Amino acid sequence: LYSLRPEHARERLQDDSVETVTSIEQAKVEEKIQEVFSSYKFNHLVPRLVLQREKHFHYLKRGLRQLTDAYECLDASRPWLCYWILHSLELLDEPIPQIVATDVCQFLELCQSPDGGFGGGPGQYPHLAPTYAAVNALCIIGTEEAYNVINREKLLQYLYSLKQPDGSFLMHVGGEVDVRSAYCAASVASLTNIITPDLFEGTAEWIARCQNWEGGIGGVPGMEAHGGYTFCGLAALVILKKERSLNLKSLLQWVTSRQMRFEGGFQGRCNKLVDGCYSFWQAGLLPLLHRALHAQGDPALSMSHWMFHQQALQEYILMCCQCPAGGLLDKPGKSRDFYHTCYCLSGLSIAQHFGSGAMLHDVVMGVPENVLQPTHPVYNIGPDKVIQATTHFLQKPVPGF
Amino acid sequence: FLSLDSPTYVLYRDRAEWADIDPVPQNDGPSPVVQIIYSEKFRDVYDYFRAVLQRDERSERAFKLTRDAIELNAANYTVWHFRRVLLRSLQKDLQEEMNYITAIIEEQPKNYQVWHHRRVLVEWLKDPSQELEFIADILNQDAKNYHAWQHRQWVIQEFRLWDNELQYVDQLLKEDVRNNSVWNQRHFVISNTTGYSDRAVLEREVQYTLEMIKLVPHNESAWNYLKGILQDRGLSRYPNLLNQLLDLQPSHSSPYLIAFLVDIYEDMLENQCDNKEDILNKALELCEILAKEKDTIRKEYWRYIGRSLQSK
Ligand SMILES: Cn1cncc1C[C@H](NCc1ccc(C#N)cc1)C(=O)N1CCC(C#N)=C(c2cccc3ccccc23)C1
Ligand SMILES: CC(C)CCC[C@@H](C)CCCC(C)C[C@@H](O)P(=O)(O)O
Ligand SMILES: [Zn+2]
Repeated sequence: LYSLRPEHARERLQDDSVETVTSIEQAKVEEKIQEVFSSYKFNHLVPRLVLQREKHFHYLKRGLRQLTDAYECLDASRPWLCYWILHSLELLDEPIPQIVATDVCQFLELCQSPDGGFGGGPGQYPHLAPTYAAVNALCIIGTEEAYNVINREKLLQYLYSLKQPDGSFLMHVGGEVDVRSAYCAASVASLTNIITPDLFEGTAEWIARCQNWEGGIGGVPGMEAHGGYTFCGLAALVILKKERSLNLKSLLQWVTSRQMRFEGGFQGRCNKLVDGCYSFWQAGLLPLLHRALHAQGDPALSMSHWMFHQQALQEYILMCCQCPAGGLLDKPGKSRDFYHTCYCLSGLSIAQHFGSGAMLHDVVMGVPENVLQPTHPVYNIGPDKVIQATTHFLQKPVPGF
Repeated sequence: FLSLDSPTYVLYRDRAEWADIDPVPQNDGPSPVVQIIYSEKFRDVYDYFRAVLQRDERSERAFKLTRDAIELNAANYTVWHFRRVLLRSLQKDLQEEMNYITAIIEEQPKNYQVWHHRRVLVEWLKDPSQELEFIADILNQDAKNYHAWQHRQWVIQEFRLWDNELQYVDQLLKEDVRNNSVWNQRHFVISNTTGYSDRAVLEREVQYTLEMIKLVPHNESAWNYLKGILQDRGLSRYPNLLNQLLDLQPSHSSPYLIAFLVDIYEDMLENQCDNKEDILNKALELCEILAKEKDTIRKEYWRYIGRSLQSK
């Protein structure tokens, strides 16, 4: 394993003897991770990376039905719980019962607002985060019924209701503004085919203002480059077919710098710590950046791998981010939840599967049963569900008015 | 009026001043999914919220209840919305509300609704007078709260409060020179006040940054900053650069020195230079060292820079 090797131990943190609150914390994670790595040596077994797929399936399978009061804090993010669960199952190639899928469809219908969009639960004001989630969920199911839950004529109204003169959108009426709104709108509008000619007017330009001196993208112009926001920005531009509104060179140097030499996983910001959910928000930016670069006819691009260590990211996740009882997590010690479960898995899948036209170099770490179904680097739903959804809505006219 | 934590806290259903109203329960449908098992307390406050809201009862008791609903789930943006409506309608003392949101943010500094709510109040009041001091207190508990820095940039931008922020940045950079949020803030500030075109400023900056590098050579932020402030004019338009950096090869080396040199070389090539053939050889060797020995986590990127360095 790349990680359990002896030279990899030189990838340890160089403190410069000038220790700050950052060195300290980084060094702390490194030791907890080293332990995991050396887990094998100390116990005298041969290393066998395996994805506790059944344990994870039973966790997910239960949460799709009910959660403890510990989830009272995500009581306004219910369509998200459907999406995270229904996507983890989707990647674990697990089943979505023709009855459960319906309930999900029926529940989301209760979340949907008469003004268009979706709320965090029955009766909540529509918000773009839950809307993005609900739409992705409905597409993962992908049936006349699910698709039919989505009110396209109302969704455009809503999208237009949040639209800002400078190109940005609010997340909800009277709500905040940051790149998530741009990606959320772009993802749902494109999939459901409601993109009019002036819907995203000036949106690519605002998103490009979020790109700062680091090569990365921030929440709003002027802010620090952040992985979750950079994924929102890049993916939003890919949708709008305007990746080029950015300096892709520096964005590439920035994202690639986010992978932790010693841990293998990614960090959300320069000088922060590794975190399993970033296995998708940050690593997902390379496939996006492959297309982009190859699109402008780039020759130096690989035909088998992404511009990040696919091996190291799979070791990090498999070894360090898996919960014995099921579910995945931030890093060792952290508690398990459906968000990290959905994103550690999405990242594993990104790391295991490459593409480049007709090239297909999958890399599956450990037990070959560890390979996951594929996921689309823009929507983060199975590439087949994406294709199936867009075309189905494509036979509907854009709500012209 | 009555704490959710008070030992003598009573359910709304058990309340005398809340008997005219009928608690509207959540409708998750005959066959629930991702259904939360709320506590009797959580369900009680919210069944009452659904009702007051559903009635659009814009009352003082409704106001005091959003408070409990917010404490049970501060991330409930719908309740936060109805509360702002009550703030306008009931014509509430906003400064008094500034104090409320101040305490709530201290409790959940990573919540999106609380920061936004605070921004709305400051706008309503057109008063940024407490902001930099409040933010600094939050950044004192977590020097990298994204929401805190973002809110901060808004207060500075909107109210044009730029004068003492660079002094602040310097303070925090003294506390943790690896604080990328501060390096970013320093850029935000300078680039919006004087800019980096001013030779004296540019020099002062590169000097200071070459210092932090020749002090904590493996601290990436200083490197991405120095590169950031110069790369926007051409690293190759700075002859002395390659040298001073080359001087740090054995005294302050990290794969950052090597990567920066690979970046200079790239630009001395874009701009065409004598010895370019050797330059390209030196640069590709560095790309192989970084790729094979010096920084293998990104061997895919480093060999790709080797291959692009071929075509262009
Ligand atoms: C400490 N930590 C480590 N990883 C994440 C966090 C905290 C927090 N996540 C909130 C959260 C916790 C559990 C579940 C479940 N099940 C779901 C969400 C976090 O860091 N953020 C802050 C900013 C942010 C944003 N934007 C988050 C986010 C991103 C995408 C979708 C979301 C949907 C609902 C709530 C939060 C998010 C998460
Ligand atoms: C489509 C989406 C809603 C994407 C969200 C992506 C994110 C994970 C965004 C994270 C937001 C921020 C600012 C988080 C910070 O509090 P931190 O970096 O500490 O986690
Ligand atoms: Zn995380």
